[PDB]
Amino acid sequence: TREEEWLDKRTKSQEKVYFDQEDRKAM
Amino acid sequence: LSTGEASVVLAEKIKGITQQNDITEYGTVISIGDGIARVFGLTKVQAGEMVEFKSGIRGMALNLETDNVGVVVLGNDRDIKEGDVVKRTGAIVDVPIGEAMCGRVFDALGNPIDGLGPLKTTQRARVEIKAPGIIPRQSVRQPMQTGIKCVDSLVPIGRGQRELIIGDRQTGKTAIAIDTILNQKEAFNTGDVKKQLYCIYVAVGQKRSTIANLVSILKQHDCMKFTIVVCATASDAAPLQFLAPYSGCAIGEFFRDNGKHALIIYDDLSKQAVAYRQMSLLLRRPPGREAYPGDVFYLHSRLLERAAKMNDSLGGGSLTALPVIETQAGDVSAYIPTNVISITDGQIFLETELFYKGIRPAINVGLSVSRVGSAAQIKAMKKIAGNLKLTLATYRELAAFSQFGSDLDAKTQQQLNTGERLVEMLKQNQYTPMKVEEQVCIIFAGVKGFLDALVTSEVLKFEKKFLEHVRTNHSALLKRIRDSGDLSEVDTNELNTIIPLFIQEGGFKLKA
Amino acid sequence: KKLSTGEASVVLAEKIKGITQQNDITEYGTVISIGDGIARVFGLTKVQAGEMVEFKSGIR
Amino acid sequence: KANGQVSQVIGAVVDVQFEGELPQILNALEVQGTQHRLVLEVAQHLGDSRVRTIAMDSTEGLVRGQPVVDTGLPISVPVGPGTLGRIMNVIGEPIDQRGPIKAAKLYPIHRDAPSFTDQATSAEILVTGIKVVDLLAPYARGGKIGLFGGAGVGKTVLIQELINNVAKHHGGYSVFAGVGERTREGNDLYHEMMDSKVISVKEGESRCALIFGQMNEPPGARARVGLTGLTVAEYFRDEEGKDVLLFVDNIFRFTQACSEVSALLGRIPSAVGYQPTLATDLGALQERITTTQKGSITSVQAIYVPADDLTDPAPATTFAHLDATTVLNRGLTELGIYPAVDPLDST
Amino acid sequence: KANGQVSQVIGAVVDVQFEGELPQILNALEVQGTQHRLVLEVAQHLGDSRVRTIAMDSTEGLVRGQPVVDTGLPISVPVGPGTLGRIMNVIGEPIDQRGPIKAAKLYPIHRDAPSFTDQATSAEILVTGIKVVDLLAPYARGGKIGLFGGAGVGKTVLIQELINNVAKHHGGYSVFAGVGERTREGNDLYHEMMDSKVISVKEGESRCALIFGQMNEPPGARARVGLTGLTVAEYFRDEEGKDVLLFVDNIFRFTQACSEVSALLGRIPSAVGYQPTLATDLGALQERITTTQKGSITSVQAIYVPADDLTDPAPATTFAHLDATTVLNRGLTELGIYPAVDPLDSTSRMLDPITIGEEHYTVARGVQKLLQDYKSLQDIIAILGVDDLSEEDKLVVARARKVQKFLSQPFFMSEVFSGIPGRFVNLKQNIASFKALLEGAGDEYPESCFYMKGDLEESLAAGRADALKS
Amino acid sequence: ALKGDKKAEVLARSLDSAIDGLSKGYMDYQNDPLLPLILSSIEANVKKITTLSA
Amino acid sequence: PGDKPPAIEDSIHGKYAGVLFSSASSNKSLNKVAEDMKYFNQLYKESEVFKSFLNNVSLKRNQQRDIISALGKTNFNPATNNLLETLIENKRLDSLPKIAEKYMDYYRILNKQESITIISAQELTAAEKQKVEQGLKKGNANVQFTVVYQVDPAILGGLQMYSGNNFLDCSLLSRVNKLKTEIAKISF
Amino acid sequence: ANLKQLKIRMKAIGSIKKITKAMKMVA
Ligand SMILES: Nc1ncnc2c1ncn2[C@@H]1O[C@H](COP(=O)(O)OP(=O)(O)OP(=O)(O)O)[C@@H](O)[C@H]1O
Ligand SMILES: Nc1ncnc2c1ncn2[C@@H]1O[C@H](COP(=O)(O)OP(=O)(O)O)[C@@H](O)[C@H]1O
Ligand SMILES: Nc1ncnc2c1ncn2[C@@H]1O[C@H](COP(=O)(O)OP(=O)(O)O)[C@@H](O)[C@H]1O
Ligand SMILES: [Mg+2]
Ligand SMILES: [Mg+2]
Ligand SMILES: [Mg+2]
Repeated sequence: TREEEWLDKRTKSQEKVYFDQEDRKAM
Repeated sequence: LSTGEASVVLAEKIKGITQQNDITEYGTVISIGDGIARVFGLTKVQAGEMVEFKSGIRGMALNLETDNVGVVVLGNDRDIKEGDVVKRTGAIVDVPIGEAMCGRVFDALGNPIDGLGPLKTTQRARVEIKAPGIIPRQSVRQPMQTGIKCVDSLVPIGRGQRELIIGDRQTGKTAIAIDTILNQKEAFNTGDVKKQLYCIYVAVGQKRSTIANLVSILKQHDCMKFTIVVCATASDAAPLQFLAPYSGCAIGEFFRDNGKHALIIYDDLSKQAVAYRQMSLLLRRPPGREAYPGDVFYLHSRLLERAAKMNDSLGGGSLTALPVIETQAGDVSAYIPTNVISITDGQIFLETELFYKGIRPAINVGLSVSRVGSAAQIKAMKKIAGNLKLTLATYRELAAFSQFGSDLDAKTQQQLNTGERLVEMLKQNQYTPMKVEEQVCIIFAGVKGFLDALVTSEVLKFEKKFLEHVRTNHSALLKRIRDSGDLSEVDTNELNTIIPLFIQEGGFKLKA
Repeated sequence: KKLSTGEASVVLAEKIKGITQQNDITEYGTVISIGDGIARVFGLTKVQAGEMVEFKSGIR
Repeated sequence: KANGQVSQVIGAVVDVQFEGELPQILNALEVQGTQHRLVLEVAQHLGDSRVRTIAMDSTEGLVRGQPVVDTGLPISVPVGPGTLGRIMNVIGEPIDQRGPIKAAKLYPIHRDAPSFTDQATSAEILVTGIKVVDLLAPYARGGKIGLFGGAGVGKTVLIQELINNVAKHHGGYSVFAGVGERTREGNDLYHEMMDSKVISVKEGESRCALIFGQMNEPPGARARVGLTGLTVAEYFRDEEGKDVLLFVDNIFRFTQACSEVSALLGRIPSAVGYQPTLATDLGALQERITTTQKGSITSVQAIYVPADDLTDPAPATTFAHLDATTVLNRGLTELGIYPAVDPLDST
Repeated sequence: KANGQVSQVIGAVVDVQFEGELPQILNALEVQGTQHRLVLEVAQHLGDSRVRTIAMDSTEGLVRGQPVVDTGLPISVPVGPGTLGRIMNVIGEPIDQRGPIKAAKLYPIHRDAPSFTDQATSAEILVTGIKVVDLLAPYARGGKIGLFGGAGVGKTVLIQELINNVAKHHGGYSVFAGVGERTREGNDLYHEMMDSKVISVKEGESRCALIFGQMNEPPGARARVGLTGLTVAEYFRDEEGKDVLLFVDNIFRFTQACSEVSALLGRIPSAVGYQPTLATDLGALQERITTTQKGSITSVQAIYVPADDLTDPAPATTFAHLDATTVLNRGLTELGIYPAVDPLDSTSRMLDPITIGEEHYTVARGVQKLLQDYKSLQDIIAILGVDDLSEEDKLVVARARKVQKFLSQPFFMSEVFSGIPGRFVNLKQNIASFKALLEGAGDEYPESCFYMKGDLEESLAAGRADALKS
Repeated sequence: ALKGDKKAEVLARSLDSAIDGLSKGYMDYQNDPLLPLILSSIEANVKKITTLSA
Repeated sequence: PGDKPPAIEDSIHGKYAGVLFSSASSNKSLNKVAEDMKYFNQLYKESEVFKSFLNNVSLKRNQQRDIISALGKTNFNPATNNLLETLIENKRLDSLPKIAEKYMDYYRILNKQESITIISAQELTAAEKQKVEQGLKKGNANVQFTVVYQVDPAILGGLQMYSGNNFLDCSLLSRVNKLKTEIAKISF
Repeated sequence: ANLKQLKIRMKAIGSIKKITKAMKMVA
């Protein structure tokens, strides 16, 4: 029973995917 | 040596036996209960001094009061009665040490319980002795191979540090300790004294049936020849459970001061705190938080702080400690676990969820850490270990997006799959230690991404088949990695070329 | 009971001797124990609660 | 000779003043001049010829200074084939109104645990018929089993099922020990055992012994009733040598009983009020329940989780001594799943 | 001639029976007949010519009736340049095996703090080379500095960097008091200072003192060894107007050690088992560590947070005495950022627009507000994601991540772990670097380059290098 | 030796060696008959085995 | 002897016994108080009514003083009279017997005479015992002592002496065990 | 039962309910 970890992982996961694509365009 | 010459020396030795007896003060017990004996008189007695009762059982004088003396019964206190005689021996608690200790099973006091025969030893060291200073120590720069892939790769343990095996009940805490002892057996067979590691297992508050099963496994694998087992069962009095850790620790100092390498494994210390708490409460001492004594922190600190890497001036010996801690419900915020974590260098967190999800050894790499770091790993390991940590770090992040789904970038799918290969790679069965050189090859194929080709369910078996294929055909490669301890460029090209080749050779599910 | 802090050796010794000399028990007291910044003074009768007292050295 | 005299009576703890030759610890003392004979086990020597003891029966009616006789030996209960099919008391007295028990010898309930040399593995699975149990946490005959559960979760019903599936078909003898439970189950179990033909009045039958320490007994009785039944089991293990099924009802009462009397004995409370000797006292009782070269004892022990707090010291320390574990969850019962076994907690 | 004698021995507490002329409290008593020199500190007068003391060495081997000598003064330790570059014991014994310590005189470890009229407080920026520190929580030369960190968070390695960056090239002397920590770290630091030439065997050199109260020492010694190190710094302060750098290791062990014996001393346990005199015992030490007219002391003391619970009484009371605060967060370590300095919790008394330049104060708050806003977005981003956010919020999250990652700085002490050589960042380059990011100078380049960099220019150069590489 | 069959001298010698210790501050078994008795048996086996290297 | 009792203790009975011994031994007298306290011990155990009086705690101070005066105002050392008055003021009359006994212990420690007990399995012949006296005498040769005999040991032909608080083992049983253990640890 | 953990999980559910309630308004 750990929902705080669920939100934390969701935050890091989605942010990484979003900015990972932006890193390509930035380069 | 001729048989006649040895017999004469044997007879001459029996001739030279001295026995002197001096006046020893004795006192009467004012009261006796729960293993605590209040003694009248018996003055000029030293703290912690050994005393013997009428029946023949020993005792330790801990509380020296102006009125009486508080003594703890080191055994069964049924025969003790009011007014009985208590004779002081005049020597602090000690235990026998030497090489004959290997291959036997002793108790907290040091008596062998195997039933084979009496202990043939002449050296006895004090149980509690001041730890080494700052100068005698030395930087830890030698690896202590445990045989586990995840441990030897992510959490390297160097000879002379202190690693904490922390977890909940039935989380594989004992499984890790057994795998380490089994791995050191190979180094013992080969004539490499610089890598021999004597194993010491301290059992505190454990059912004898479990310890019996433990010893049988060692004999089964022939790993008991270099193992020492100290037993402090639940039926044993609390002082025995309190001294067994320090008792076995003194046995390790023998190999330490003699330039040798010894590995001591302290079982759950929470049981020691209960025995130490019980011993303190029955002495009418003021209790602290959670009913434990105030100096409970000094207990584990004094015990673990002795493990160190002696400098070359004293022989270069080392003593490695692997204390274990059992958590109630995975709560590491408790008092005892918090203290032990701050005392040791690194700690291995075991998770119950990972255990049931097939991740065995259930190791949480996110929290585990080691102060020595790459300073202990070999050249061929540091290079591959660094990239392994980064890859696993990203995989834990993308774990959430897997549920999100609905889309997956080309690279994310690779990183997601690549990490899955490593997790499936680090898994290891029970009683199956792996050689350091073999791990380098398998761990290498994982980070490079070759495991992404075959299906995950076939990665575990691929490990076995790959290693066997290497040992037979590619034997010179393993020798170079072992002797030199470095992964040269020539080995990389050869290894980098056979790993994709072998996957195509063997019959596997190539469809990712 | 266990013991009474007022049963010091100095005070009990005076009783056994039989000499009824307290050296102006009123307005004066003798320190019996000192610990953690709190010193218990025997005697010193007629002292009001929360009242200032002067020690031998001079501190209040 | 009545060398002892009641010094003070405090609940279940009674002190006795002797003139000389104090009894050893754990020795049994009998008070004189009181119906329903009271047995007192020596626990501590307070000094000045005063010894502190625990009462097995209600202490109401005792008078300070009443004489006390010293038996010189610990509580000795009858053991042998006579106890088979017979209900005994914490002090070995029969409470089934069946007559005197025919026992060859009387063994003391206080004995040291088997040594390290006399130990056997006996790694053989025990098929109980329950799929959830045999799948996740399969029981092995000759090993220790532990049933953890809260108030009204299915511990008793689970014990009854095992007795119906295992005890009946079992070949060797059996021993049932109840510690701090409702007497109704003891009566229903006894009559149910007779109806099933598992036990009968005819000599040579009833390969099972019954022991009861129901709640009606005061403190000290529920803490030593287990030793009484356990001694009956050790006899069959060593002397008879055949397999034994030692059914032990909720044992938390034992540890609780010690805590109920520890405060009276002058012991400092533990973290959450328990006695400081919980580990040692429980260990001496647990180390004796083990399989050896003479015989095997498959023990099914129930553990009551106080307030459903598995982190409590009493149940937590019990896990280390158990081989097979079956933790019962109340959440499953609410859903209607029976047996409410937690597969992720049943190790 | 010994007047006292041992009467009671339980654990680390030892009682002495005196015949006359009882020793004052805090006095040092010498027990005769012990294999090692044992010193007892008078703590309480129990009456009947009885005194309760705490043992500095292991009480094993003592005997009731053993004669005890009264020194007539508290524990006196050698002071002066002779202690520079040498390890010393709680009672002044040299445990470095380099011989006896030469001291012009002996000062007591117990003394009254300086008066209020002669406080002479002053604020002066201390360029420690760490950009995250010099920006958000600037340090003041001569003021206390607190490093709040949990178990295995990186506070020990951070102290080593401050020494490597601050201790060296310092005109004045430095003192290092390590209490309660493991001895392994002590040997490493000793060898480190020797290799780094901070300490040497040649006399007239080694402008740095080392004091160790590691775990191997028993209770009582770990609670007073800290006072020994302070006395050395006080000597270098009063006798010479030289700035002293006091590097104190984890101090929670001090309050912890007192609680280990507080029970046996007779005190009633506190809410969390600590001694009732926690505030007073800590206040007597903090008040003594301060700048005065004679000299100044820049004390860098670390506070161990057990179980990452900042509400514990011990650290809670310490916040009131500290000038600069550095709270370490465990979440950052999981992300890989080092030093894991919590930007929001960490504060500095020097963080005032009047004290420091307005530009420095502006850039500081600009980063704090940026990170605070990004934290609130984490909630909605978890369910909806960054895509569902507005263009305004996207830029906030974008720059916030780049600034957060840019805070990470590799130091020399972390090379063995990471493998990248340490780097030093100036205050001017630090403020200018973050000021540009707040304006969007680096919003174009990827956030990957703004990680473990010293200056913004280094990040831009790495960005261009990655382009030509692909 | 603990049994009969000429055990008298063993006890008689033990008494003599006992009073010697009592009269002195400590007790040493220089005159105990157990040690020479054991050595005699051991020396017999040594002589028996010590015949020649062959 | 320096008005310092043999030992110092914080116990209730120990505290009063020490102060009395020191105060008594201070001026001139120690035996006078010893006989006084000994009288209370004999009367405390012989007269039942006297025992209930001391144990009685609900009695008033003024009432206790009157009954004590009725017992006797003379033949008791002033230290004893002042001791009783102190107990009545501190309600410590119930602890009177323990104080009396404890006081005698200290006085018995000052006594030079000591009892030596010899433990032997075989019966000690008249001629043999005579030799034992010369050994014990020559051992000390500076203090008179009384010898006591007790023969019920488990050892055989062994001698074990108990002299007040010292123990010296001359038993043959100790010799047997020592050799059997060393012969086992030969480690040939 | 480790109040620190429970209070954190309560905070998480509070935010979820908040964001969950807000999404309904936009819905
Ligand atoms: N790596 C593993 N691989 C396969 N099986 C395992 C592994 N680890 C544990 N098991 C199984 O878990 C059970 C024992 O677990 P283990 O004793 O190793 O953990 P533990 O923490 O020491 O338990 P406890 O705290 O009760 O002593 C056994 O059933 C074992 O087969
Ligand atoms: N700058 C760093 N960068 C990355 N990892 C680090 C860094 N510093 C420490 N680690 C890790 O921190 C651990 C040491 O923690 P430590 O500073 O000793 O905490 P504590 O002060 O409580 O002892 C080491 O395992 C080390 O690998
Ligand atoms: N196998 C079962 N199947 C369905 N219902 C059950 C089952 N076992 C118990 N119930 C219900 O659970 C309740 C509690 O079971 P019980 O064993 O008596 O708990 P306790 O340990 O407190 O005695 C029973 O009264 C019974 O009504
Ligand atoms: Mg285990
Ligand atoms: Mg039930
Ligand atoms: Mg640290």
